[PDB]
Amino acid sequence: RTLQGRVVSDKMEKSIVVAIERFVKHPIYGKFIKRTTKLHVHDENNECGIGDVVEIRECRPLSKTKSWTLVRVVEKAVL
Amino acid sequence: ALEACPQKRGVCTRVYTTTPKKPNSALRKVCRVRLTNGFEVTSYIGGEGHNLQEHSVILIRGGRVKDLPGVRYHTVRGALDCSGVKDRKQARSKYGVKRPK
Amino acid sequence: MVTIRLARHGAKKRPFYQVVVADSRNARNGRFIERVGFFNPIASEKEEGTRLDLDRIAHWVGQGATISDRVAALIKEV
Amino acid sequence: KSAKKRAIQSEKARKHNASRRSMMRTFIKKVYAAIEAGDKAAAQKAFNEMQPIVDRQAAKGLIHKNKAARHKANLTAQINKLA
RNA sequence: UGAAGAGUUUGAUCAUGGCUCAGAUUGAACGCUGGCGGCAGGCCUAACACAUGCAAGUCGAACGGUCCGGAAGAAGCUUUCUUUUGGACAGUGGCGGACGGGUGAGUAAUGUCUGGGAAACUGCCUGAUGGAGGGGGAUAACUACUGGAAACGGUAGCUAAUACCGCAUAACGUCGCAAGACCAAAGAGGUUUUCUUGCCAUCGGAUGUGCCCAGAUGGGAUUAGCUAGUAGGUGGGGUAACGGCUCACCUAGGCGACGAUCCCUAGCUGGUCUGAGAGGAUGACCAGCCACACUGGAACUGAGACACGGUCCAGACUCCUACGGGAGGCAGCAGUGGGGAAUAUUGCACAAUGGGCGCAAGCCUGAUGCAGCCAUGCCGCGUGUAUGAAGAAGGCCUUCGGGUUGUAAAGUACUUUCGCGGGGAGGAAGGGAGCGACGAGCUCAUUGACGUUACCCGCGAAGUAGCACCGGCUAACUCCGUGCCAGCAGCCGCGGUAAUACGGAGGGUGCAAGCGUUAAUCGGAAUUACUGGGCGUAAAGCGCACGCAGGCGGUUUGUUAAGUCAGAUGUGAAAUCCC
Repeated sequence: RTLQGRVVSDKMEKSIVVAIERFVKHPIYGKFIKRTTKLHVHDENNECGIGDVVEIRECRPLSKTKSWTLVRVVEKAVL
Repeated sequence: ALEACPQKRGVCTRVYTTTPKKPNSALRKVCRVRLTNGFEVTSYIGGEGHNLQEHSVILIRGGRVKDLPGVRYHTVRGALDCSGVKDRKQARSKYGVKRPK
Repeated sequence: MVTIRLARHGAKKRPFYQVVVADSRNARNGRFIERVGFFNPIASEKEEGTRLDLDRIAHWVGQGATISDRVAALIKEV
Repeated sequence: KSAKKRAIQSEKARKHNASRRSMMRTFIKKVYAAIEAGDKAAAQKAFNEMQPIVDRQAAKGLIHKNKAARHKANLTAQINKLA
């Protein structure tokens, strides 16, 4: 699965957290609601930095919290 | 009724008499009953005569007496120690009174 | 073990068995895999006593599906 | 039949596999010890007495497949190192 | 094709607002009233305590004895005794008990519901490939002796297997490097040189599962900051397998108003009922899943139970006892007692269907198939049905003229109950035997209800009946008695000499054992209103400014297109909702 998000942190090594956001309708009201999720993607080449909106795909669970890996960087920077 | 049960037993504490409200005047027979529910409420005693003592132990139905403010329950005559009315020619379905031969 | 037996729709004055291929574990009248035909002991409802549909069962037969003793008789009758 | 027969065998059964793994961790350590010391000959020779025994335990319900192959890989991985 | 509420706050009116009434359902009942027949259904209260019986065995084509039965011998007869053989009990050996059946306490959690993913497994069964050479060892039964009241136990001696172990062949498989070395396996039975049953190793199929993930899953913040393995990394340990799951070291984070944590409640779901729909409530019968069997905890053996008739430890109870020491626990079936308003035969039986084991024969199976008790409910008949005199009696009502009940209120016949006699169903045929290789197939026979109900045919007597209510809502009237007197009442009220609401009587309505009554669930309420609403005076705008997050936001172009929309496909748990 390909997910789009932002790099809200690049503190850890080879591990970058991507804040993916989506828009879904309320099961009752129906009005759109904003919901995000943090995913620890792998980045061995430490290429992606904070503010980078990259793509995320499902890969072999590098760890318990990391089951995704960096694919391609959409833009350059948007802190 | 607490458990929302149709009927509830209880041991009488005292079989005294009470007087109606402003629009009426009489000696209505009542009795404080300690239902197994854990509550001590007062119930009215239908009929022209009963045989309830201190250790009566009678099943409660549930009915408010417009005359006696508080008596929100009625006694079910014909069950337990509560002997049904005697010579009851009419209301036998109530008060519990077997049809004479 | 996938077996091919009869599914009794059995009702007060209404005996009808459904030769179906289902797992041996499942109940006699439980969820079946696929029906291959039917059986009417009295054959009163319809003139067509049974409809084995050979080609159908011919597939399960060899796939690992075993037929009971009773059903085998009806099946053999084709 | 005798529900006790299956009880005594199970107990004595564990008593067997218990001794088998003993020889395992006993010689496996011997090989590692030899390798650590540097003795090549005595080591490998002691390694050829741990490989079979662990494989034989796999023949029965002693060590089984997986866990058996594991020990073989680890042992041979600890001998080619310190050596 | 889908939507009509009413009563009660005023002296009167409108508005607001709460309560209340008839509806459907519930593994019930009490009060008084009983005939029958089909179908269906039964402790919803103490997981309270339990007498008694039952709830898993089956194999001699595994092996020695005992019990039961048959046949043939040594004998003139008897005693005694020998051989062969059938079944099975005791023992030894194999398989099964984690399937089925019961209950719902506990449980908010991927436990469940819905769709996916993979770091997996799967006895028996099915398809395909290959193989089964030689050898060694052990413990019972049995025999002898001893201890104990018993349970039961100690010692000595003999002995076999598809019981255990060592070596080869390698179809293969495993491991390092990279593109090398190592490791398997028990027969038996016969229509015995031909098959049958079974085994060893590998791949696949079938089926059943372990684990992970997105979304969804009640009430309260008068429950808010919480957390130390607690969050992440490396290595190791551990498991069938991922994972701090566990350990060492390092880093120091992780989570929270999209409300964690804590507390309360409840098996969940599919569904059930209700409603125009939405939605609400519920989830009892049946089906799936989960959890639990004296209370609590834990582990082993195994494909699978952490396992009711398996085991270990702690605690309480009951029973047995020469008190030394043992035997159990029906929230399994029936049943007992207690409790309660209250819910049943400690009945009959296996042929059918289905299930376990066996090649088969056959055995086991209160799973189940039926009967009994109780109108608890529903369907064709509670107090009657049909017939019947311009109607002389009795009960009922009455303006006292009359009218009504009109088998007569008598009888008679009945739908035709009940009861008796006969036949006797499956809405299912085999087991066995004959033909065929006791295989397929074909043929035939026995056995009927469940160790006799239903239904059919015949005979045949009319063969009970009561309660509630009659002011209004509630359909159904006056006289008499009493007299704010006694009493009635869900609400509005009624009764002080004409009271249809008091007690009685005549009459009438309802029920046609139901109807009333009591209790419980849903909507009407557009009274939280998303569809359906309001805030000057009726309940209701923050005192103001400003400002964070958030919501909303002018115009033009391009890329992406995540949301959104469309086609196809997979799943759409099953069941149901809807038709």
